[PDB]
Amino acid sequence: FPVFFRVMMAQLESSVKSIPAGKPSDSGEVQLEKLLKWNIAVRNFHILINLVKVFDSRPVLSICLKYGRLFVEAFLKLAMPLLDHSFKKHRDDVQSLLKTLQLSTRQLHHMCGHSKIHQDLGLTNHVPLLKKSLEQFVYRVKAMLAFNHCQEAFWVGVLKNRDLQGEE
Amino acid sequence: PILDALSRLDLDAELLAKVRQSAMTIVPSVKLEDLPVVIKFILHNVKAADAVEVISDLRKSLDLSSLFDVIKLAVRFQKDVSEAWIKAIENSTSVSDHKVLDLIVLLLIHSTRKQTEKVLRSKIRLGCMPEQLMQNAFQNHSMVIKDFFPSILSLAQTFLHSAHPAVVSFGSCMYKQAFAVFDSYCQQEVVCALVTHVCSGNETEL
Amino acid sequence: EIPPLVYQLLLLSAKGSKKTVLEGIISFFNQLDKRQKELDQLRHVEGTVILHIVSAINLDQDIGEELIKHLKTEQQKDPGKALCPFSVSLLLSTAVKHRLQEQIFDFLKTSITRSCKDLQILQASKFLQDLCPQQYDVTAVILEVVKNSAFGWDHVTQGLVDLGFSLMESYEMPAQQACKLGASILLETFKVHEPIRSDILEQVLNRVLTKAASPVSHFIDLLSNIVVSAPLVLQNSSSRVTETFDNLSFLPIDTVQGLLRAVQPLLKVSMSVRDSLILVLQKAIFSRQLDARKAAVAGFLLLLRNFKILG
Amino acid sequence: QIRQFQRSLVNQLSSAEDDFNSKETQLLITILSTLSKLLDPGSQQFLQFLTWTVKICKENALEDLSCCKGLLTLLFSLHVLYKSPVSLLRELAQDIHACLGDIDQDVEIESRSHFAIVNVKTAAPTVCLLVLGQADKVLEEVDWLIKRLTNQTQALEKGVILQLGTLLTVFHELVQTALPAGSCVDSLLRSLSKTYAILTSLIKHYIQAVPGRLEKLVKLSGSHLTPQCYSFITYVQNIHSESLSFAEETVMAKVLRDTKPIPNLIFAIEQYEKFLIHLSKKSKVNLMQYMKLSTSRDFRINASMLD
DNA sequence: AAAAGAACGGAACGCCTGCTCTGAACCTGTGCC
Repeated sequence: FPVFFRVMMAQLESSVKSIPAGKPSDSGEVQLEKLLKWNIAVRNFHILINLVKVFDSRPVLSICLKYGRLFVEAFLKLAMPLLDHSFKKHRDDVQSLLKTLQLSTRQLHHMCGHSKIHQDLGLTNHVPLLKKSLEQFVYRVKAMLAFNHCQEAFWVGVLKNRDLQGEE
Repeated sequence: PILDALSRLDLDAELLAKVRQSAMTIVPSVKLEDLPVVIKFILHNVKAADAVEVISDLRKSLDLSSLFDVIKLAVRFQKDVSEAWIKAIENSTSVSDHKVLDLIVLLLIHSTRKQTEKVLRSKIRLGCMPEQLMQNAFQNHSMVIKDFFPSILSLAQTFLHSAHPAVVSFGSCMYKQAFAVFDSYCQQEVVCALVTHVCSGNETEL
Repeated sequence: EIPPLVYQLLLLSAKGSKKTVLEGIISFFNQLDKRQKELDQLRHVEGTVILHIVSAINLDQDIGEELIKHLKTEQQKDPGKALCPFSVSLLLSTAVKHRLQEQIFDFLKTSITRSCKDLQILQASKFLQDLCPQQYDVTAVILEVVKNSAFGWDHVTQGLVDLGFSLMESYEMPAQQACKLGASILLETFKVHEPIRSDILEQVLNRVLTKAASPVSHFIDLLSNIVVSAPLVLQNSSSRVTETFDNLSFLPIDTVQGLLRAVQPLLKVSMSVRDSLILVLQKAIFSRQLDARKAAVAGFLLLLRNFKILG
Repeated sequence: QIRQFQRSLVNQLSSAEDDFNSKETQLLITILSTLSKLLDPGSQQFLQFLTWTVKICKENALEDLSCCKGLLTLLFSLHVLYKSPVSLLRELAQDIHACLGDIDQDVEIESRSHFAIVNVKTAAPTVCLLVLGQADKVLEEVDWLIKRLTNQTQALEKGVILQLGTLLTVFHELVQTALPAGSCVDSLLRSLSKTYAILTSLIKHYIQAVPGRLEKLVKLSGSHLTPQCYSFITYVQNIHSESLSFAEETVMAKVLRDTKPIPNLIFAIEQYEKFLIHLSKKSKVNLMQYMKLSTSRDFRINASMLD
């Protein structure tokens, strides 16, 4: 299973990065054709990170750490510059997409906590950059909401630290 | 004579641009013993940062024609003339295939610029500056070796350590061309440096 | 006695190992110099042994490659130590061998830059001095090297002049300290190394008119110091008084004034130089342009006081 | 000559604000600094001048902007080549903490006006930028010896942990306060990122070499710095949201800058943590009992608020 | 068993901005003019 999982995340991230970047509202309804792609990509990422929950293998955790960090970095670099303009015409779609992405990225914090709890050297090799990227995503979301004058709605909150499919 | 006279003086700033443009227009028509005269006369006169495009156009115009080391002396007269020329050639050679005078002036700037290999290491490592062009330049433009001897020690020695196969191929071609020079002292120094590299250096270099 | 014995030991090291024997003989020379400081025959013996070892290293350059790594490791461990006069003399001697001298010079430049930065840090904060009293000064040892190798050595003078030539350009704060150190060592070797005086003067004159665009204030300062130390050096360096006016009227940043003031005794004791400058004066003053005619009139005004008004 | 000038300053400083002439007072301070460069390094007047100025600084109140900044610049130039000022910075941190309310918003402090130079009107970067500049310099020179540190080495490590340990208490004092929302918030996070990095290279050095003194520093580091820092991060959310309301009533640029140091604060925490994990296994000691799990935050888009 | 190998994991100097401190006569308000 682990090699299957590693190559699956590799190809998913490569496809995600292969998406076009965010033009400054240089397209009308093309953004619609370039929005649901991120929806299905985030759904696939959610399915994979759920697949993590069953297989606690150390290589699986390592590859998931690395490529979840890579995927969230790619999302920040590409999707949101497009997503800010699509927020005007499209509201429910981007909100649901952010809901799914936030659902996905929730477990990365828990499993980083698990990594540092178990003193896994290979696992602790990747925690800092992943945590920094997650914080960057958290604050970029606020940036985009404030850009579209929705700064009132955004709100940060501490995430309850948990183990894998557990609590505390 | 009139170009030399006007370059010897300083005219109005507005009139400088039009006479300069007349200068590069007349540059191709200058004969073998006449074109260098206007070349140095305008190179000494031109001191404008906006003259980067002028330098690029002059390089394009003088590429076909290529003592005749007097242009090197004129460029040497300006101590810090590197920046405009290197930027112009970097903009040009990124699109243009190659130019003999481009390589010659790049070498001249290294030994004045002390900073010219950066484009050299870049364009050579990225699909440009074929070794055939450099070999033809060395065979025809004998003034390159006559310019100064540590050119080979300045370029080929660093080219041997380059990781890119194109870089080491260019360095080997430059060393082979430098061996072809008639300077007995220069040839002996180059051969001594070569045997030093063979005795001490990276195994690939040996 | 000692020279042949250490020559045999060096041959053994060539046959055997060189990791520790080199450092051992550096240490032996170090304590010998320390005990002799508070010795001309001993200094001649030192010259003979350094000549032997430098000839051996020149014959087999790759043998001395381990010296670079050994000294870098020692510098990483010892904070400024191991840069004894013997070690630096050996480093400069093989530099004249022309094999890999660029890397050795770069390592030396890094070491001296770190040394002057550390000296500034310690001077600007005593709190570090109390906890780090290991204040090692490369400048002190390199300046003492001038007196150490001033007893007719094989290549010490050549090594020192090459070191200073690299230093002056490396100077281009730490840059000011490097320039001051280079100028001081050049002045010391000019006042010490008698038989290289003419060669040094010719080389610096070639370099003095070597940076037209770049500032050469340090060049004119060092040239003035060496000329005032040895007024007749450039007299023995003749056929250059006329030559020095090749492109003098291009970049006057006070460089022309300094050059004139430094060479003024030569003009007042050299009529040919005065005649040549008079000839250049007609071209300078009659320049229709005004970009550089200021330097000409400034030089002429200084010359008016340069020549005496006796009568 | 300084004595002839001290009399004029104290007379001017003691006088009422009506006859102030702050331009002269600023000059009166700069001349002291420019004339304090060449005192005897071990002179008694060196100590005597220090004893007077700390008295004036702790007693008088240079309400003028540059007068407070200028005088504070002077005292450190003397108090660098003679000793370490972390005691003064700790003391000043108490006053600003007493000046305003704590981040917790449920704890009060007494007056504790140890220095009269700082007051409520001087809570601006007027002071909390200069001391952080010394905090920059204090750590700047620490890296130099640590790099050299990479027989007397026992004294070398003891001194660093004293300065760093005392400075660690300092940052704890500021990080519980409501810092002004200017660049002082930014600069505090810039040095906070810097501080953790220097914590590493000493530990990163000792990897190639256990002491409980190092552990006690880490125990203090976990107890007084980390949970407060993350709570201070939660404070910044409230400050920026309130501050961002002043948007004349393209804020993309301001929002990114106002939270740029925040992600790199986390990263500098874990890069130290990741190597501190590395040390614990190689050092055969469990160092994580004192510390706390690295907390993190999520967000939520208020769909109702968009209407 | 928890050892290598080398492909995986990782570091340094360079860049001009989008920065905030600084700047500037003003225009307002009100005891004075």
